[PDB]
Amino acid sequence: IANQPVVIDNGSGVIKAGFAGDQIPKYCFPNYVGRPKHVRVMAGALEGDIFIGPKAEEHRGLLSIRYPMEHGIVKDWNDMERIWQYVYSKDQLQTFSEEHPVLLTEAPLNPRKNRERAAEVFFETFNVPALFISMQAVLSLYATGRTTGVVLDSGDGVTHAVPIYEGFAMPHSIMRIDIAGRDVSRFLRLYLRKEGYDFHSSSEFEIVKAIKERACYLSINPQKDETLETEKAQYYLPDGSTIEIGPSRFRAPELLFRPDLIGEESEGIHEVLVFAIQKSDMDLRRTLFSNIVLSGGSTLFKGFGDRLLSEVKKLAPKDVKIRISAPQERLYSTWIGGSILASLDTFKKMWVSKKEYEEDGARSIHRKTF
Amino acid sequence: IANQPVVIDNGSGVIKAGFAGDQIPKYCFPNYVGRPKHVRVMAGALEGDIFIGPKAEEHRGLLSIRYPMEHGIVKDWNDMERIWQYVYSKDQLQTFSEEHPVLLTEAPLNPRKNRERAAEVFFETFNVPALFISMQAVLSLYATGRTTGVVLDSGDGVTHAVPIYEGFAMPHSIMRIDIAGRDVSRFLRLYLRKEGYDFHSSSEFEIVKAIKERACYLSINPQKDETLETEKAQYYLPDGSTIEIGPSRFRAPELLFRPDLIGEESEGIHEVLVFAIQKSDMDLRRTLFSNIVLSGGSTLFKGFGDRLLSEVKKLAPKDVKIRISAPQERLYSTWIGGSILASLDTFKKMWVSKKEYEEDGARSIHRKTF
Amino acid sequence: DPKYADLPGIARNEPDVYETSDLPLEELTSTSVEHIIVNPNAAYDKFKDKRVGTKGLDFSDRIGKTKRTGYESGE
Amino acid sequence: AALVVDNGSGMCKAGFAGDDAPRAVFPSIVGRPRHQGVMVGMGQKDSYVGDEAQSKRGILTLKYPIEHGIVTNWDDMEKIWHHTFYNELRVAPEEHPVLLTEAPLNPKANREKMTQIMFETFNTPAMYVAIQAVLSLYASGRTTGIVMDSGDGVTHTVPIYEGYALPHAILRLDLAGRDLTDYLMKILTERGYSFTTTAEREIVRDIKEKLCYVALDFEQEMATAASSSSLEKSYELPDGQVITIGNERFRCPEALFQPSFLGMESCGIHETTFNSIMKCDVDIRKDLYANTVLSGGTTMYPGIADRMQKEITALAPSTMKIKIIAPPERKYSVWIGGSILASLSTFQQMWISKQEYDESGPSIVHRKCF
Ligand SMILES: Nc1ncnc2c1ncn2[C@@H]1O[C@H](COP(=O)(O)OP(=O)(O)OP(=O)(O)O)[C@@H](O)[C@H]1O
Ligand SMILES: Nc1ncnc2c1ncn2[C@@H]1O[C@H](COP(=O)(O)OP(=O)(O)O)[C@@H](O)[C@H]1O
Ligand SMILES: Nc1ncnc2c1ncn2[C@@H]1O[C@H](COP(=O)(O)OP(=O)(O)O)[C@@H](O)[C@H]1O
Repeated sequence: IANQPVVIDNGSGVIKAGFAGDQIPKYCFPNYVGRPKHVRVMAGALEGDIFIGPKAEEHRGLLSIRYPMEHGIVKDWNDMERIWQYVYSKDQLQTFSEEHPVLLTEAPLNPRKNRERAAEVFFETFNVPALFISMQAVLSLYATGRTTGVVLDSGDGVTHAVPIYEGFAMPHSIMRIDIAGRDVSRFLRLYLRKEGYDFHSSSEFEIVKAIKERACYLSINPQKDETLETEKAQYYLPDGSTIEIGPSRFRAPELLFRPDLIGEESEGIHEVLVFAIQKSDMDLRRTLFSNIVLSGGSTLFKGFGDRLLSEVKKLAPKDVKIRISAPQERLYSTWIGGSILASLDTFKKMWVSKKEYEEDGARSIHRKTF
Repeated sequence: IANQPVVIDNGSGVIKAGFAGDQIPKYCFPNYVGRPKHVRVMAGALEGDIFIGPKAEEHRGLLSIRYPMEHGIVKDWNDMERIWQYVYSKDQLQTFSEEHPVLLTEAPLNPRKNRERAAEVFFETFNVPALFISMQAVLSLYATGRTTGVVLDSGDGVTHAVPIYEGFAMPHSIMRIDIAGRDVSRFLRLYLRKEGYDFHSSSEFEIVKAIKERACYLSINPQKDETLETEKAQYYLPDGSTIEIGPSRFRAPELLFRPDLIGEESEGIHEVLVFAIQKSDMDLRRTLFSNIVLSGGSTLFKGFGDRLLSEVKKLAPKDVKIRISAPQERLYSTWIGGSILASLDTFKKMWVSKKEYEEDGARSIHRKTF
Repeated sequence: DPKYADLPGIARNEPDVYETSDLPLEELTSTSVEHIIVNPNAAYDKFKDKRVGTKGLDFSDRIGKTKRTGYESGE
Repeated sequence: AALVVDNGSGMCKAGFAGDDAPRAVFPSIVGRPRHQGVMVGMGQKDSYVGDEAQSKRGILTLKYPIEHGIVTNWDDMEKIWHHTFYNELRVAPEEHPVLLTEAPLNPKANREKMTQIMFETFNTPAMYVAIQAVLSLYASGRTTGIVMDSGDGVTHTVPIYEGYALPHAILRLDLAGRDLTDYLMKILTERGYSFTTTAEREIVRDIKEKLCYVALDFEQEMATAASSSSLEKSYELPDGQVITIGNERFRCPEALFQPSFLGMESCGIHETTFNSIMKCDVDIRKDLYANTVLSGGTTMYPGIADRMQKEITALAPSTMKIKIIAPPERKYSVWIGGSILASLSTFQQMWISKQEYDESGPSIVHRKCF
């Protein structure tokens, strides 16, 4: 169509959206559906019963938090349809879901049926003229202007490292473990339960997320600081109650580097990056160690980069210039790269036209997406 | 059939009534049945043995008063039928019961037998074409014209807090203590016996109620009034004598805040509001402390709001804004809001017609109003 | 306003509002990473004239040729 | 010569090692009388503990010291322990090592203050704190299986395969017997029987222990109870008063399977066990579905294994052998297991000696608990 496409950063924590060709996503709202758990009695109360966006955040106590995307995989198609309609409604974009192309981000190595049913929604419920599902790493490289680099991101629920050497993504070195922000938050909830401060409501888990995002520093020395004793700084709840955090503030974000804590054998973030670099070729790992690009909100902890340097220096060979290059608008890097990709003249050649999907279907989707 | 709806605001102490739209209930009187002391054998005395309101207040030392409602539960249904008939009689409304819609009030957590028997009366004796047994907190919110708020009403027998957040009533956050004005008067009589005067009759107990309503102040520190000597403000009895009350005027309203001093187990008014807020969600307490709605006649003590502010400051966390909204129409906020709610156009779906009640019966009431 | 005269218990000198005094990031500045300022204009000007040829490509698990390399041409 | 004390949020099952049934079986309740200015004369105690407070319950205020497995008042718990040691077993704790049972996922402060009290106050030589589910599995005569313990304040599930625990697949739910008591109290108030004070809570829990059973098909049983009336049984209070309960019998333990009746926003006990099984390894789920062990006093409801088996059967796959193990001695499973453990020839190295507490302190419990 002779209009501008929509770049939807379909993340698991914050489903960022906006029109292509912009510079900052104008509509950033969390990825959850809010349904009231109480019973309305007094007239003139709120209606709709399905709160999404700032309405759910403004009134958390009324509704029950339910996430539709668990570890990057859509688990509630009805909730994702409602969130997508919420994006196309007058409260978020006011346009039509049948007069603009859609740039839908997606984590790598996801199941095939997610892509299939996602395009089924966008081409059957919504009748979009063109849909192009894409990786998050390529988009981050698009936004950073680089072409090389290993994109090590960590969103709310999926951590992965996709090495790319001048636009040639190696589809076998891609590592991906489902241990990120939401799971770290859940582990933090467990730690807080061990401390004495319990939180069990769904509308209270986001308060736990706020505690995760405010005072959680990653220590350089894990066991050396584990055997010590901190000063136990406090935190202020929205209720006004004061909570002493204790050792959970540094023992909870270590899950990204020790997935054994949650009780699941896998690799840490540093092992994900190092194995993603070592699964590549000999003549490419020097540039990839010198070109590491971060992304994702779970990489914003205090001391995350320092601990990555320590771990990588422990694993990478000696005398190799390691360079971690993270951006400043880390939470919006994927969306900015989506804006740059969708604002290109060549973007019309790489999507999936509606007629193409009507002619073939799933095969065309898998044929045009990575 | 349709006419002007009547808001029969019941209650343990003062049954109030009046048509919708009216901002003042023109027919208010204390809720009781008057019968003479000596059993009648002939005429020449208080004939008919049935006095209510003005004719009940016509004579005091010649009547035995029997309350029909205790703690919001109707014990004598015949007496309530006679009081409702008195409302429909030649002295209170002079209207027809089978023509006007009738709104009804009830305290929360009441037994189902009360509602079933009340509808049996209002659909068999007085065949009212529209009956909606509403609550007693939601109505105060309609009167104040406020969405949020913690309604803390205090009638003659029940004090209950129901924190309603924007039309959503949380049923599990309801605290209900069976202590109020009638028990305040009973323990006031108990303290008056320590002063020197004694009362031993129901009408004499209403004289004690008049003593309570004229002078009963709540100091922030009752021990300061205990150490000092009060000036013993006199009170001209209705019989013609005078009584120097003394310290019992302030020792009696301590019941609602410290019922453990007498020997009864409860939490108190301040703890009813505090525990009602604490049972709510973590994200709503900051707004529920700043939205406190008072109601009922027992909240009419000198210094009630100041002592309630001090006790809430003791229990609630620090730096939390509290706004105990004390309206002027507290004795009629339930009736005023009932008139506002009954005057609405959406209110048509709330009631139940006579035929609709005859369809099922009890289940029809409980299904349509809840 | 006229609810004072017509009703007995509606008292005056009532402070309607009992209240209290209404009393009145650092993670990007690390020495490990190299913070990069994202500029969509510079990146858009960089990738302004770079075409992508999608003539007969595949990404699925179809094994007919030897290898499979999508996005062949350009400008 | 070891002491096995099972301190739950309700009863306090205590006795000697090697014994089959415990000696001390009493409700862990403390109670101060109604403090009034009047006197008593001819002596009485200051705080009745155990059956003393259970028989003199007409005037004292029942205050449990443990709320949801958390010792909320160490002085009251110290009084119960002193009463147990020097009055129910009639033996000083210095000549014997003790064995305490705590709930899993218990806040560390309880697990440490318990040790501090057992060493500094009673001068005990050795104390070990074991998880109640582990002991229930010991008493069930199996080394493989999942324990669905349910106390009055806590309810948890712990899977143990071949003697090894899974500390990450352990769930915990606060929806236990005391919450059921509160729910039954509220619905009995709804049927017209106000059980307000704490002294009435023992009567309503007695009703729960005597006439409450688990319905198989709750909707069908509820429809037949609303249709017929043969299910309505009678019960006598301590007074000559007699009551009748129709729905309450089967609707009281329905909260265990449906936590939405209490607004918990959680999963029922059946799906809690299901999720605890699913969080384990995929190769050992057959044994867990076969060796499902119930324990605690809240599983003593008549006809509960059928409900658990039906619900798990509906949840677990069709090719699984769903088997529920419910021994008639499951009310003392934790104590029996404590007896077995304390009398083992290997357990002597598993203690915590006095000098170990003298050297390390309260932090040795976490390295020696489990
Ligand atoms: N026959 C019965 N039917 C239903 N519930 C019962 C029955 N007998 C006892 N109960 C309930 O079981 C609970 C007994 O708790 P329990 O025996 O589990 O001790 P506890 O203090 O919870 O410690 P633990 O969980 O370690 O045993 C009480 O709340 C009681 O209400
Ligand atoms: N300062 C912080 N410390 C730790 N975690 C954070 C911080 N800021 C954001 N997060 C986490 O990062 C997540 C957002 O990451 P993001 O890459 O946006 O996920 P998605 O791509 O799914 O939206 C949030 O779930 C939040 O928990
Ligand atoms: N000015 C007052 N001072 C003291 N007590 C009062 C005052 N006004 C009313 N009361 C008490 O409050 C009761 C009236 O409260 P109300 O809300 O009308 O009760 P109900 O809702 O049961 O009719 C009376 O029984 C009386 O004991």
